[PDB]
Amino acid sequence: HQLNEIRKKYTMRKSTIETLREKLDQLKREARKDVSQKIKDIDDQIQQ
Amino acid sequence: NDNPIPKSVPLHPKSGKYFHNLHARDLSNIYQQCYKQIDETINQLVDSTSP
Repeated sequence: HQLNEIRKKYTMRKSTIETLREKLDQLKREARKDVSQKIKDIDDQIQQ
Repeated sequence: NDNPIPKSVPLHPKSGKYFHNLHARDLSNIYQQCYKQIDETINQLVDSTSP
């Protein structure tokens, strides 16, 4: 069971990298959305 | 004629002081400032717009 727990720790490391990948995906999505909104707002302010 | 108000009189030295004092308002500084402002506004506009 300790060896199985070590395999579970490896799977948990894979879960942590999956959590990292989902966090990177959400971070990139929020970052692109905010940067696009900010660029549009800055362009609108510059046009005004 | 009638009321003694002549249409015009010869210039006097006291009148000459006011004639010398009278001048057109000078706008050369204002025109230079307006030209500088419009030129700098054009320069700012050149890179202001998003590419």
